Amino acid sequence: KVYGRCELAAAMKRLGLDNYRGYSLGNWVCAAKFESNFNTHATNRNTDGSTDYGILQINSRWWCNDGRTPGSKNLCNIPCSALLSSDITASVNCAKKIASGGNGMNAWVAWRNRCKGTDVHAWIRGCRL
Repeated sequence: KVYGRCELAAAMKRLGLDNYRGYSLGNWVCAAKFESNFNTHATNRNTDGSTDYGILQINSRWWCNDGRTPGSKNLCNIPCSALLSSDITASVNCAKKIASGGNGMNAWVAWRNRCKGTDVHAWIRGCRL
């Protein structure tokens, strides 16, 4: 799914991902952009064998179970494929769980590198929020 800026933003809004842990929506939208160019079905494989899933490219070594990762866990208690869908609630509910752990949204290297310290409103400017 190729979500629009305002489409995706509207979704992320109703799923209460605004000020979630005191982070404005544009933070989420931007992170989705630079992490998976809004493609709810992107997957980037990694060195240790781990694979990143969905909208907010959530990794299999600790957040999901794909049953292919010769390593560790599943803190989000959800099978990876659940994250690869047009309905980003699985990814957005799991996301809430990652952001609850100290680093907050620092986990999203792409957020951090291109969105911590930017005009985030910039991404929700124009929408029917």
